[PDB]
Amino acid sequence: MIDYTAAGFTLLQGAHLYAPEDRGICDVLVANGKIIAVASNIPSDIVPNCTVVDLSGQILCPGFIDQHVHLIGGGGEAGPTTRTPEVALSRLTEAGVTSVVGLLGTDSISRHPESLLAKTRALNEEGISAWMLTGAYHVPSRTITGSVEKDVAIIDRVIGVKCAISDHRSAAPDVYHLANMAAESRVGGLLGGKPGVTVFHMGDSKKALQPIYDLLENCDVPISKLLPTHVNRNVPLFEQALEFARKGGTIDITSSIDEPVAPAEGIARAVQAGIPLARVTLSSDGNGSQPFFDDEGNLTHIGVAGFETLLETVQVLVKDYDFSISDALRPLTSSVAGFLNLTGKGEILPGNDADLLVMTPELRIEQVYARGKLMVKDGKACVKGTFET
Amino acid sequence: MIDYTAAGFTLLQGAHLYAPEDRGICDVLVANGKIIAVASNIPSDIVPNCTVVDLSGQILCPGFIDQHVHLIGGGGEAGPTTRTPEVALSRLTEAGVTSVVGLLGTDSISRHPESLLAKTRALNEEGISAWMLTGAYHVPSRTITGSVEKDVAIIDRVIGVKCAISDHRSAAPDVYHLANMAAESRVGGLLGGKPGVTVFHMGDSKKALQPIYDLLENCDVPISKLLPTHVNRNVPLFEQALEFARKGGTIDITSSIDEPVAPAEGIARAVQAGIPLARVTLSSDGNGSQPFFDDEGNLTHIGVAGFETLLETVQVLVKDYDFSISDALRPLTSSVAGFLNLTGKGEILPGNDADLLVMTPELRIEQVYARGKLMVKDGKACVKGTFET
Amino acid sequence: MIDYTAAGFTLLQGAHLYAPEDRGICDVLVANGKIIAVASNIPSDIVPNCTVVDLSGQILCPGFIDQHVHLIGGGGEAGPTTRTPEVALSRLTEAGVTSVVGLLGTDSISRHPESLLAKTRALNEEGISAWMLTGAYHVPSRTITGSVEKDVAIIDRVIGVKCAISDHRSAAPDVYHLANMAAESRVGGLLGGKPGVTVFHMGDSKKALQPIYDLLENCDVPISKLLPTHVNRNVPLFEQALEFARKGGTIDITSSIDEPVAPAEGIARAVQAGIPLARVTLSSDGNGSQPFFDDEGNLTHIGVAGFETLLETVQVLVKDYDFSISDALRPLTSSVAGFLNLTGKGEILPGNDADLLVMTPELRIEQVYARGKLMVKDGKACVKGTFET
Amino acid sequence: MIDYTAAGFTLLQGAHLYAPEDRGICDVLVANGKIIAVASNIPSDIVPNCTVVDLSGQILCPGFIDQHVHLIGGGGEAGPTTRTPEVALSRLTEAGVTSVVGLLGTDSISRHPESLLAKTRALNEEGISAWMLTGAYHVPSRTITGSVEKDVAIIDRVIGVKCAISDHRSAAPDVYHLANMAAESRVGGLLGGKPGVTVFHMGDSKKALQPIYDLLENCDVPISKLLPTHVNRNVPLFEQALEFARKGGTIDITSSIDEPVAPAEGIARAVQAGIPLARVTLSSDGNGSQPFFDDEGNLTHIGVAGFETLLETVQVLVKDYDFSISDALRPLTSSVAGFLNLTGKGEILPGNDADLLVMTPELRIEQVYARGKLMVKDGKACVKGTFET
Ligand SMILES: N[C@@H](CC(=O)O)C(=O)O
Ligand SMILES: N[C@@H](CC(=O)O)C(=O)O
Ligand SMILES: N[C@@H](CC(=O)O)C(=O)O
Ligand SMILES: N[C@@H](CC(=O)O)C(=O)O
Ligand SMILES: [Zn+2]
Ligand SMILES: [Zn+2]
Ligand SMILES: [Zn+2]
Ligand SMILES: [Zn+2]
Ligand SMILES: [Zn+2]
Ligand SMILES: [Zn+2]
Ligand SMILES: [Zn+2]
Ligand SMILES: [Zn+2]
Repeated sequence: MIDYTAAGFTLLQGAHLYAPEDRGICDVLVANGKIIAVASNIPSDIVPNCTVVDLSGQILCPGFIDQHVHLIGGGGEAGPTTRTPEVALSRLTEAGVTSVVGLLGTDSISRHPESLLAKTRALNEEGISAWMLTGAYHVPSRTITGSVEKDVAIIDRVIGVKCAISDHRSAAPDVYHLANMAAESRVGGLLGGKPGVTVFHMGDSKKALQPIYDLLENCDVPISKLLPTHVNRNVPLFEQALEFARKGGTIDITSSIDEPVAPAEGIARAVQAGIPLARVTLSSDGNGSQPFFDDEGNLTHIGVAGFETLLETVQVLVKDYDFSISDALRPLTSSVAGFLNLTGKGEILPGNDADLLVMTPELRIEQVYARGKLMVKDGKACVKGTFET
Repeated sequence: MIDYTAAGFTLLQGAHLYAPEDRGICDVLVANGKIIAVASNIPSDIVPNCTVVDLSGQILCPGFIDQHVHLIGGGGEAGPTTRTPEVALSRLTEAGVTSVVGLLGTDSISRHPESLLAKTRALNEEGISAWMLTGAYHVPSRTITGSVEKDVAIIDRVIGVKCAISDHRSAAPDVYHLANMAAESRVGGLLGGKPGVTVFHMGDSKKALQPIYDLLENCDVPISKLLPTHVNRNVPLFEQALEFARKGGTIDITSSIDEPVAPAEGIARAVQAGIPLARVTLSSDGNGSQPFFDDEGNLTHIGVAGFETLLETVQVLVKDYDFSISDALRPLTSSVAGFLNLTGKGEILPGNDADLLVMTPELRIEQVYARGKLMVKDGKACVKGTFET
Repeated sequence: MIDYTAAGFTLLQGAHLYAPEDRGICDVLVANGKIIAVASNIPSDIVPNCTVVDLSGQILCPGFIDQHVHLIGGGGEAGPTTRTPEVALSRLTEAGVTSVVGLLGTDSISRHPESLLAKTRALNEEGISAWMLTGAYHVPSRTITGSVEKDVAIIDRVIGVKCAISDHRSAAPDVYHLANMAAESRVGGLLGGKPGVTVFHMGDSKKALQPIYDLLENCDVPISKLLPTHVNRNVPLFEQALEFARKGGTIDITSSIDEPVAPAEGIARAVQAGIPLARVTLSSDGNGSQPFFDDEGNLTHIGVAGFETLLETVQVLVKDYDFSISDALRPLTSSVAGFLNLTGKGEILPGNDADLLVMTPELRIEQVYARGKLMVKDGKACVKGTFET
Repeated sequence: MIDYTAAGFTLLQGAHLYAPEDRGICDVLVANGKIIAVASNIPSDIVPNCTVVDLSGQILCPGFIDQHVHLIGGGGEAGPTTRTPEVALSRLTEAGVTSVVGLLGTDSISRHPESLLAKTRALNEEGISAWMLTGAYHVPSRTITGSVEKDVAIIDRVIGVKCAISDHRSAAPDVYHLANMAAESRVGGLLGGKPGVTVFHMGDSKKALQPIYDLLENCDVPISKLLPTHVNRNVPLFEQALEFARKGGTIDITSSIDEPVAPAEGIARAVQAGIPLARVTLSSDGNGSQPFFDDEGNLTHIGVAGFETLLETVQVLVKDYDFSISDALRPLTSSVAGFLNLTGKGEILPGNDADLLVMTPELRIEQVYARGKLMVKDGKACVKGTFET
């Protein structure tokens, strides 16, 4: 016998594949964590030491990419006890997440980019794929190297910058500050080969997207680099978002937000609005707090987001909204990889990474592969974080 | 015998001299790298140990001054592989260039002024004349001493500052920032005895020269110190440039730009426009990248500029545009030396530096003298950079 | 027809394999840039779309790891005209180099770690494997993030720090300074998963290795993290190096140094002195200058190192010294990978990266694979750096 | 009539020339500020538009290099009223000084290197040759760019660094501090093409040269880069200076110090001690104060140094000591140019700069040429600084 085990040959057989594109019943061959073949009827013997998997009667689709996650924990709006814990690997995989983008939020005093960066690396080490955004709510941005432009250019895992606008928790940034920060991210991205995006956490202020427009008049950053998130938090806001996307911008809907615009609802409206799913993304905001402010900007209620709403959103869309499974997945798969330029992610194509989900026809997660590795079986993590308990 | 070789007496005989002014058939005597005499019929014996050169049937003219060169290399817009290599001496001389001004571009993270400065000095050491601009696209400027005003005042080779406006790769500078930076360069120039110019890399933004005008309203810097470059990159832009020059400004046309306004074309239009050649300069942008952005600010194509377009431009002008050789040379000779106040350069006058070109009547380079030294013979570098291979 | 091309299946058939360990005539199967199987007689049909290569008659071995190259150039010891040029991809590959460690030297004023960092990524992007050392001759170290520890911990390509001792070009560091730096490097390595080494450039001072010894008594940094290079520069130095390795240290021999101790000669004595090859490495110092200094510390002669000395050394060892091919390889392969912990490098094993050299039985390089990609064919690069001409 | 005036042809006829080497009665031909020929009997008609000068009866020699002047003023040791005034051009020239090295002293609070730097350029601009030393008594050094190494490497006029030891006015530097600084200077010189020296101001402390020796053992800086000045300030000091030169060091004698060892007397003993004149220099310390301190370190008397002591010393040497004129000159010429590597200075050779002194046979200065320009006529300056009155 000759040993060919180093290749990790895996053949996933008989599933109804959504690439996301519906490819009907198709096969997928994997080696060294990469998809090396996609076709109907692949020879179970085509390669030595192959692990064959019968997925007949099952759905096969790309892993989710969650671009809004408080990896190291977040919160703190109601003081120190409200600091949320760090994210555990198993909570992501089990939710279908195989690629994630970490960021900071309100607190950047007890929360640091260097911490966020080490955690990002831990996750890659443990099997999934992770990147981060530098900055936080605070503007100017608190960086690792002292320059937003520098952080994006030279820190491998940094792909852009985060900020807070139209929020009672913002730093009251002016347009110069915003423009310069976005322009730096843009430039850093070209030098480092990163998307160089600027993510705007939106609050409830009446000004809504104004600041974005102003920015656009005060710089030459492409609209394709600006990403407003939580767009469903309020009506008027959601509405402007739709125009923004119509003008070519992309928009990020938060699945952990149920009122006033539900996630599935929002997506559907965007389409009806004539916006292409490619310019619509869905993110969780997992591990952040769900702070609720009153009339006088006083906190009242505070909770913590999880990742289940992701799948739930997809299910809904299909179930109650006439969406095709294909269509329903885009906002968590190719639209994201497409916006962030995540090479090798969000699509099942030869040459892409083996980040795959195995589900039941009714859309329930059964298996999860990360870079070709089995992470979840029977809806249960079989691979956990070094200290997961 | 007495040895008078230290003087390096050279007598260039019988050429049709363009000073650039047409001086018909005239002689040029050189000593210690300086032009010591210009007259018809100089006695081949007037001085001991004289090297006599018969240039009969040939054209003699001043060396080009290229004020836009990425000496240390540039690029990087499409990531690290796109970083261009440093400039080799021979590539300049062979192209007729004897004086050059180095600068930085988009990247000032992997690119540094101290590097640019050491390279500048190397070139002077090897025989040609070189200066640099401090700063880069980024505003505020990244300097050597920490102050634009300081760099221009105290670093001998620095003659001004560079910046990027109306470009999707700019740093989103505001007017205060621009004004202050130009005002600093202005002041530093008076203290250090430098032109103290401010060079503006122009992009494709609709705002075009606006920022310049605004600046002008927000400071008392003389229009003669502001230099917009790449003016031929787009029509509307080119058009505003013409008014700008009409208002007394000088403009820099980029020879490496063929569309939408060709170099020769631009020059011709400026004249027809009633602008004096003295306020029109031509620069190469050699060794920089030729990045091409799409609709959404996405790169598509990327190349690297060389120096041949310089001469080619001159040839064209004469050839296809009814320009006099004299006139055709100005934009690469006296207009430049005149704008930057390069003393001893751009004109063949007693007391000036022996920076001369020998060409065929059809305008082809045969010989090149830098500070009286033979650098190119028969269109071939006979003097190369320390590591040129 | 099913496409399986994504896999990059390549089978290297019937060469005499030195892993470096002599494996006699053995086959090598590659996929995705990985070595997936090594064994005698592999079925050319074992995998689809395979590219079969007949190496019968030839030698196959691991690609070289050169841990001492001035990637972006060096020199400057005699003025700006002496700054050497960056390294070209093809230069490396053609010399059998598939893995490299970039560093800085004397000049850390016109040279910057950020530049080095970028160049290193470009090389990875182009096809080979590259890392770097932070710091330079100067002590205290000039870093990217402002701290040696921080640089080693957080910048992905940084594996340790560089410095100079016992040289008329040193910073006159004291012991505290040395110790701290190495400590920092040590610790950053733990945090970042890097070797955390400290490389000492050795000069021609009489104090020789003292500083390393003192250091040892002034800190708890393992002797296994300390690397003295250019050991062959002088006799008395060479000799202490020997004892140093004897104490468990590892020494680095410079192949570009002929006198007094030539490379092959240095390795022979190591062995004679009873030193295990594992503790002996060979590196080029390619692209650095060859500055020769007088009695009064005055430069005289200055040259520029290449990579041919590496293969040359191997040849000589085998040819004039009676070293086994296997043993001759070690210092450029397993030994290096061994010291730097370059996982997946230095040996031909399943799971390892497909960095392979194909040579004639007379030790001539014919082909070169970097991460399984054909880089050199018939002793010539079919893969060039973006700007090679 | 052809104009050849640009050349500045001047022929110095029939003087007894000391290059300093006795060349007997020899002619000197100048052009462009350069010495183009030296020989007996040069044809007054050898070159056009020549200015012929009859030096028959006179002595011609090289202009003095004073490497120790407080160009911008000094003093301050007894309050602000004691700050001396800047140096006036004419003051220098009249004293035979054509080349100068400016520096700072005790006070580095009201005095700045930037000021010094500017003053140095003004002098070059006005007609002579000037350089400076960075630092001052204070250690660590107060620099322009923030680093000694950086200043020596990148500021064109900076040739090294200054400091003070064994003085009640010192900064109490320790050895590390000293060593580092000199190292820095050393290295910056290599990079910038400068001598890279370190000049030690000697005080009247009993420790005398110790610090220099310690230093020597704590670094690899060549003894040839270290200059102790004011050696004649005290006996015991003088005496170690002697051995110091004996070891290969070069010592600097202050002409403005009469007791205990007078200048001429210091030079005589050097020679007596068998020291080669090449290792002995003379400098004025012009414009510095003459602060006399008590027993309790209290100031008593305070005065201001001039430049007449230089010529005076020469005179005395010849006149009361039996030194050859030739030998008497050395310490102010070839020796200095020699130590500082002032190319084109200190000797009368073709190719050298035309910095010449014309004296009476009794050693009286009549004329002075700086870079071939007549600066002094009939012992008086016909060329004055911009603000002299
Ligand atoms: N509340 C979140 C911030 C956000 O969700 O925008 C946090 O943890 O900082
Ligand atoms: N693309 C150029 C910048 C410019 O040409 O404006 C560079 O090399 O940075
Ligand atoms: N001469 C080399 C230094 C060395 O080999 O460390 C350089 O480029 O700096
Ligand atoms: N007294 C002088 C100092 C010295 O001579 O070094 C001064 O002006 O500071
Ligand atoms: Zn938010
Ligand atoms: Zn959030
Ligand atoms: Zn530009
Ligand atoms: Zn440019
Ligand atoms: Zn070295
Ligand atoms: Zn080296
Ligand atoms: Zn002193
Ligand atoms: Zn003094």
